[PDB]
Amino acid sequence: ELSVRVPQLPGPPDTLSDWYNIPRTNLTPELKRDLQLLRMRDVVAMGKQFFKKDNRKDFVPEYCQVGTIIAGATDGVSGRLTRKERKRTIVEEVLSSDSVSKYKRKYHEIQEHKKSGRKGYYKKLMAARKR
Amino acid sequence: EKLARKVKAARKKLKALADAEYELELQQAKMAKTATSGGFTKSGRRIKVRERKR
Amino acid sequence: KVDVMIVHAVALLDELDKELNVMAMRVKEWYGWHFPELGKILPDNLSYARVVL
Amino acid sequence: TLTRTPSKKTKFVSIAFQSHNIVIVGCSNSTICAYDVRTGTMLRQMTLGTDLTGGSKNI
Amino acid sequence: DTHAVVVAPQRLAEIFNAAPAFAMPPIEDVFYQVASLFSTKP
Amino acid sequence: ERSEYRRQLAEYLQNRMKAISPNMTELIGALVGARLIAHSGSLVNLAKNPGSTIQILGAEKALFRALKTKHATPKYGIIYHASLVGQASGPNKGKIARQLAAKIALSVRTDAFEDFPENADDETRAAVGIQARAKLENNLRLLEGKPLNKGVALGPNGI
Amino acid sequence: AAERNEDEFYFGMMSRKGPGSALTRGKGFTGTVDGDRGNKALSVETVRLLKTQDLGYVRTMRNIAAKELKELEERYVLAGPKKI
Amino acid sequence: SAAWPKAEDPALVQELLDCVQQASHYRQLKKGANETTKSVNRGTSELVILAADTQPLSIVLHIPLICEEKNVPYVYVPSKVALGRACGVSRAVIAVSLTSNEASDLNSKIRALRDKVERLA
Amino acid sequence: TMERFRVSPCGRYMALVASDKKGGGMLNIINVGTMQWIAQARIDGRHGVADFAWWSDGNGLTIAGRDGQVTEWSMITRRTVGIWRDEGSIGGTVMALGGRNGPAELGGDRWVAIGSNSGILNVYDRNDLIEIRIKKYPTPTRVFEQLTTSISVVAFSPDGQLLAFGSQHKKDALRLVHLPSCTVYRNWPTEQTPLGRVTAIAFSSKSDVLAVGNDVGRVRLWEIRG
Amino acid sequence: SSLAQQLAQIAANSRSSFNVKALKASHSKSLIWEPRVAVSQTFAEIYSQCYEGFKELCHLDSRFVPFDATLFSAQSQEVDRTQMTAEENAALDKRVDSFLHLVGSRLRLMPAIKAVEWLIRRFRIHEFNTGTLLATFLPYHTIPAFVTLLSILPVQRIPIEYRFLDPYIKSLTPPPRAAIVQQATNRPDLLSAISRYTLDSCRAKQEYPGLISFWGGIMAEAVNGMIDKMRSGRRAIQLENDHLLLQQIGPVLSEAMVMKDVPGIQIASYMVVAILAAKGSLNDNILTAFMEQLVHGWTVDTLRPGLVCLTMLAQHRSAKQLSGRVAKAVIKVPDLVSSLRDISKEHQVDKLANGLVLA
Repeated sequence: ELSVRVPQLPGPPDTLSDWYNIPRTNLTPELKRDLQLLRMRDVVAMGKQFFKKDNRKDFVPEYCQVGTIIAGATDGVSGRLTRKERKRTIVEEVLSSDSVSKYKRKYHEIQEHKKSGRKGYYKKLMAARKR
Repeated sequence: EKLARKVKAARKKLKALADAEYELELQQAKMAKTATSGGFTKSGRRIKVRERKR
Repeated sequence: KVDVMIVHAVALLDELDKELNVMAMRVKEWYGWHFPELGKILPDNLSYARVVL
Repeated sequence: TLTRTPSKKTKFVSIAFQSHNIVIVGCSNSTICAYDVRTGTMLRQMTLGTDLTGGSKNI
Repeated sequence: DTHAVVVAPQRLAEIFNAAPAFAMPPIEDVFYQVASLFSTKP
Repeated sequence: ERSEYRRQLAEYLQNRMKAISPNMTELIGALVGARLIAHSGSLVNLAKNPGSTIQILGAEKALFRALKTKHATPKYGIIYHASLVGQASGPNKGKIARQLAAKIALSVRTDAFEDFPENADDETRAAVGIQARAKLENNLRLLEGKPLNKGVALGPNGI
Repeated sequence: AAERNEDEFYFGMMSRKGPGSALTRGKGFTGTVDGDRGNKALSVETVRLLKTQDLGYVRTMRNIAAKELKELEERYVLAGPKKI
Repeated sequence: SAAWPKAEDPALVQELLDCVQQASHYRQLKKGANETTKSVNRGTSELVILAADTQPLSIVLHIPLICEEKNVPYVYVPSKVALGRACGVSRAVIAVSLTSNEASDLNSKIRALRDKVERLA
Repeated sequence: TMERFRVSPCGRYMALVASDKKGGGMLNIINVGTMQWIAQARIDGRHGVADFAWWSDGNGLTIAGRDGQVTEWSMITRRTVGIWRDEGSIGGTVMALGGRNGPAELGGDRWVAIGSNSGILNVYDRNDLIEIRIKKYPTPTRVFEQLTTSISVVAFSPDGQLLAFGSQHKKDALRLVHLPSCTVYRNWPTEQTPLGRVTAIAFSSKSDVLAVGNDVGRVRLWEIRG
Repeated sequence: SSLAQQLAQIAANSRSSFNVKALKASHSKSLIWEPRVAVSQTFAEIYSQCYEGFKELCHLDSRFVPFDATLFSAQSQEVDRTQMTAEENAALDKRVDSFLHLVGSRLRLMPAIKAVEWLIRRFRIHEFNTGTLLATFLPYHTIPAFVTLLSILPVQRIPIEYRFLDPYIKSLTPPPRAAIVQQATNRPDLLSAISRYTLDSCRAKQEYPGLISFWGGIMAEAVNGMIDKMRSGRRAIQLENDHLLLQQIGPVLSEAMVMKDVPGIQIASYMVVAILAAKGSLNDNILTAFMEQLVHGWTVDTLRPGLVCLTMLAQHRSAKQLSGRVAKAVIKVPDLVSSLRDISKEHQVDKLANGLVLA
């Protein structure tokens, strides 16, 4: 009823009291990747959507949890992913979607226009000279 | 012929990884906390210490 | 002494613990409609079945 | 087979029997091996030196 | 003739370390176990 | 009735574990060796495996995670939910897990390969595991009662 | 560089290399002050830890390689004074 | 005894433990029962030696089944103190495993010694 | 050669080892005052004679040959009393024999010292060697793992109390043993005890003086005060 | 900072609290409950709970009625130790130590430690009688009550002998016997203080088996370690070290060799002097002197073990004869040759028998 107690005396908070225990986010590389994706989500929807310019110098929130969209009771015929469609990481999902062709084409384009005339062109001029 | 080429490459793979296993064991020897014989130095002297790990 | 009965019995232990707990939560929701404070105060499921009996 | 010599270079050259179950065999690599016949086991070995008569160091 | 007995202090302290201070064998039997560890009999 | 069925089922399995491996059940726990044989497939199967592998049964997903990325390697398996490791702390827990695994190997090979004249009692059948239990209990108490580290005790002037 | 003073004093000069000259540096000298590239003398105990980990990886790869090799050699046989 | 393919011949055992000393200087060698089992399960096993002097035999009577299933030579030699003290470990060894390499004079000796165990067989 | 030899304690018999190893050691017993061949003993081993010593009487003796085989041999029977194995020693290099109040039929000496090429020191009681029948596999009275390399020289005290032993490959491998407790003396020698790479160890006659000698040419002396 | 160190020495010597926070802190340092309630605890309900425990303890044992009169009263409510003069405090301290020796047996129980709680939270015993309280709970070095005592001691108040727990008071964990005894080895004065406590316990006849068993383990491994260093190899050094050792162990070993009322401490003294004989190469006169006091002091329940001790003593003796009164009391021994055969079944009594027949 009354016993001897235990003495147990041996930083910033870790689970936010005023948001129902959101733990401090572990820094894992795939999580970093997902965060980079969600910041750069503008260019992902290349051409068809635009986004609110979320602009901090950092991008990592201190508190976030990766989760799952569960179920649509009113609609699950096409708002439900197929078994093949389900992905572990959001980055692998947006990979496994379409249009990465158009991504690659834009990539070759921008790469060329930054390889406009900087050094390779000067070398080939130098060959046309020394010949 | 195709399967034979595949076996040749596979045996190369086995031999290389094996030599790697030998290298790792002998490294554990060379940096072990006590004296222990084994392998060569860079000059080719095959290491031999009759002293026993007590 | 043979092991086939052993492997089957331990598989039984695994699946029995599974469906045990799921029927535990199930009957908790079942009687909680008539009496939730039981699930609120007593969490132990065997005793829960005992008291709803 | 009771037992064979461990070496591949030993020839069994002379046989005798000290007891009913103890067999003594002189053998090419300067040995006389003593076996017991029951479980084919090896009691002992006797040795013979080099022939200090010169070469041919097998007795 | 005789001389002194060498013995492991590990043995001795373990002989006391089989149990806490209370809930022990009686003092005489403990003492007997001591002396028997300290016997110079063959 | 289901819960009572599980209860008598566990009592059954305790009787049967006492029957199958006296060293193992006297050492580590019947449900414990039940988990081990469950991963094993058979008792000869488990006695084929070396002791550190016994220590790393079950957690193989984490094992090959670590082995593929050169992470730190996971420290044990079902041995955690075994009892005898329960009383230690950290590094103590790890060391007792290793040595415990070595004796587990020895004891399970004993139980699966030592023949007995069938007028052989359970205690002379399990004396191996009892030896292991006593010796590892003394090992636990010594590793725990490692004396701490002293220091220069100061006065109020630091003196 | 025409208004340096020769007896400056810092603390960097207690913690960087110096440029110097061709005199002490050699063929390979611009007057850059180097730093690290990032890696240091990594002391022995951690190196042992590294070696054990690399050993584990290489052995397990030998495991998968040997299983694959035996399977392939078996299939090679099944593809392709003997009879008395 | 279950120790059937037994080599107690002193000439053979002395050649054997001499090769073991060679393996402990050349580090082609796995010492300890679990290490031997690791070697044979990983299939690097060229030859397996165990001593008869084990206090229980059944603690090491699990390997020759695996040696049978994996087609390797193995042999019993007398004393654990002998096996340890030739390995240069100064402890009781009850199981040693000597593995093959690509090319070695030690490899040649191992092939010779497995030929000798095959002769006893 | 004339390399190894031992003279009886009674000063009567000289045994010289042979340069013919070939499966087993052999050696010749010599009447010393006449300097003549009087006997020969030969044991079956692998590389011939490791070391050897008479008993306390000077009538029988002991061969240790490599692989650790020890053979007792009496003169009145002019044959080998028997064979046993130094336990687990893969190859011996040194042996010595001493003591009193042992088995008188085996020479009344109490202790046998065996030093093996691994570097372990096996010490036994000959009263425990008895079964005139012999334990083929005797048990160690005391086994000594306190030096790494092969022991170089070992020696008994005259009185039968002290046992000095050392290896020569290491710097100053020498420790000291009390009989019959058969343990080391944990307080000598220090690291800065100037022994040297030890080569020779002699007790005095009266067992008060220790003489040791390294491989450099510098012998040093100690008082053994009890 | 000279004057700073000097004022620090004074601040160590400070006892009664003189500013509000320090008052609150030493007021809240307690045993049973937590400090957050302890601060909003006042003496009254404290006196209630501890008096319930005290009546339970006085119902267990009769001998608590003197402190029922003097230390557990409605006036023992109000009396504050800090406000009276040194002789009053000395008498009070003696009353404390007497109660501690009275209470040391029934230690592991709730009403007794409630009494302990009254001792602290009224009489500041943790501050004023650190040594005797610390020794009297010291033999319980694996229980959480002792852990909590270690939690609420003041560090600069722990005795110089007792300052070994400092790693544990930095990190709360029950220290083990190896630590206490290692301090006993290379710290004689710990042994000195614990010897003094336990001999006071047997002199006030309040010895108890847990105490004496602890003290046996303590002295045995202690003097074992003491010889385990004291063997040096240098001749007069080992003689002189044995001298200093004997001077340290003298009073306690004599009081325990002839402690006539307490057979357990007789057995423990037998233990320590037996190890003193068999390990240490002591001189024959000192050995026979041990024999003589043991002869002087044994009883019949202690008879056979004391015979084992004399087997040790004469067996490690070097001369062949015994000195008189030893032979007198061995004639007084009832079952001599039967007991002697029983002990020589495992103990080699030959030198004892030889010295007997010579005498």
